[PDB]
Amino acid sequence: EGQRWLPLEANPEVTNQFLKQLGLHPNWQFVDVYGMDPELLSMVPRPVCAVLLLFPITEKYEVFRTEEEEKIKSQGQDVTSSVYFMKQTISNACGTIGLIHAIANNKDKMHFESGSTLKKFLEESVSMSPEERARYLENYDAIRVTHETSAHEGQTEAPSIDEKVDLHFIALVHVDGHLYELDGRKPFPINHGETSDETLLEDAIEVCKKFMERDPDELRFNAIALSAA
Amino acid sequence: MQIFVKTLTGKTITLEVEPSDTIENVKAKIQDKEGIPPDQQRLIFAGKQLEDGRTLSDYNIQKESTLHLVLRLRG
Ligand SMILES: *NC[C@H](*)CC(=O)OC
Ligand SMILES: [Mg+2]
Ligand SMILES: [Mg+2]
Ligand SMILES: [Mg+2]
Repeated sequence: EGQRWLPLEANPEVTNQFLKQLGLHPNWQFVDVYGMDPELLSMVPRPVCAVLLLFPITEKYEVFRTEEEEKIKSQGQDVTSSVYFMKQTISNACGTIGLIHAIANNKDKMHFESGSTLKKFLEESVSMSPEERARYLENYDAIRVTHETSAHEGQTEAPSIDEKVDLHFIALVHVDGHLYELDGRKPFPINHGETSDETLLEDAIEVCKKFMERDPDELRFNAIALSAA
Repeated sequence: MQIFVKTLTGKTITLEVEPSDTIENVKAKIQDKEGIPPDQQRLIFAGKQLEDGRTLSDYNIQKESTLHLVLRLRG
């Protein structure tokens, strides 16, 4: 529908408030990830059911994304039917899409308020295709409004809606024994190998490391973990 | 004295500071070295979030301590 939204801040306070407003109870809460070594990862509460990674969508990154897409289309990969994937068709909605991917793929572990708007979105879109889900989001006012409100929160001031954004959010989740990167800009989830309920954080961080070493001149990365509380 | 600030990517930024320096001052020093605006910075010491108004001494941050820097970026 051509709409443009504002980019969300990679901040647990912002994301946790967004989830609260969408009707999710707080026994799952995002937390910051301070580093990638065992000592810093040990500070992250367990279990962890999703990791949202903010990274730079630079020219170097796009070259890799293009290669990755062709490789997967030409060589194939496995993607279980259980995975909930939705496309991105709204500019700057990546934060909302990342949050939807994180909750949708862990829905049975969540505690929702009776009239939770996120629960409603997920129940109504459960059997829709990734494309239909994107169209549905384009018409789902409740999430559009909450995203807008959340976009104004944070340590930083929200930018103009027309300003260039070169940072993106993706979700890393564990579904049926594999680690999936869910990026609405891509044509499909990306299977990154095996993982488990207990090692999701560590395995997701190894993928984050890959993103970083591909763009050695960039420091603009942020990872938040959806942890039990 | 020197303290080290580590980013998520693992980069170590070395700063020359004083116990009396406020967190705000430390962030400004990080901006001068890395170009990262203070607003986008969230500093951590031993698992504790640091607030702009307090000083390194307040948090008992001594010589050669390592702080962790989280970036409040918008995606
Ligand atoms: N941070 C906004 C979502 C990512 C994006 O802009 O995709 C181009
Ligand atoms: Mg609620
Ligand atoms: Mg605990
Ligand atoms: Mg369920």
